[PDB]
Amino acid sequence: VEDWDLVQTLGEGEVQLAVNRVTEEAVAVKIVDMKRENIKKEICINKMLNHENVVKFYGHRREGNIQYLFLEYCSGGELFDRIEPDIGMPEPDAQRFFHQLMAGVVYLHGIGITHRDIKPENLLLDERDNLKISDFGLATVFRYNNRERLLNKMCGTLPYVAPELLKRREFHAEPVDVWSCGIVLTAMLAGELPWDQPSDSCQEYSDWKEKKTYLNPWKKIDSAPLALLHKILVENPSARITIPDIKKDRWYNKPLK
Ligand SMILES: NC1=N/C(=C2/CCNC(=O)c3[nH]ccc32)C(=O)N1
Ligand SMILES: O=S([O-])[O-]
Repeated sequence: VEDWDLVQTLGEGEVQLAVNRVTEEAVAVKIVDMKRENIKKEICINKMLNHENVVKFYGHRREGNIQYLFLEYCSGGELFDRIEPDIGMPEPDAQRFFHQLMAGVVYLHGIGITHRDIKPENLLLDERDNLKISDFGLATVFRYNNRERLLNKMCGTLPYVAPELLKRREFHAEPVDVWSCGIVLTAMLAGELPWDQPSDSCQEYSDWKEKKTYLNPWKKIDSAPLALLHKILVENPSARITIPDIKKDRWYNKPLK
């Protein structure tokens, strides 16, 4: 509909797999029922985007109350399903996924877009296992005519969200996306999330700020990637490593099997 057949639910709004009746071409179709401004910004952001680690936008048609965004099908599914609970994945796989995730985030930030909800559910895999960032539903412009604006809206997903965003009335966009990339890396390497939220109220978060790496997420990780996580998961956003410096990090540049 209309041209394409909607053939299977990919991830409920709902994303359908759409197979072109004629050519056999597959794409994903995202269906959003405007009766059931976020969708306007999402299409608007997607039309700016062009990069091999961001999910391709093909166009949209608005057929009534129903928006249909045609988007690159990623047949590998979600990063999330390559993370084995309590285990993670092999370190070389985590590293390559991390490199590609950084290439995508560098790109977004260079065009002044912040994703604001990076997590394994939103990180999709294509046919050759290349990661693509998806879902610009919560994305927003943080730089325009070369002037940065601070963010005020609290959004994202608690386990991934940086602590300043719970504590500051306004904060810089880029360090929040960096932090969430660090939590994704932890999840890859340990197969578990370090805390429910980065709060005062949260025992495991206090444990980390006190450097108790003999405790569980951290003791599964290993000293080179763990040293990088020490630089990303810094509570103060001004002392947190930036992406140019992530690129200089020793594990980041370690050749892996
Ligand atoms: N979170 C999110 N996932 C999206 C898609 C659309 C992009 N391509 C897909 O293959 C897909 N599979 C499962 C979900 C999706 C999407 O657009 N946002
Ligand atoms: O424990 S933190 O300061 O990396």
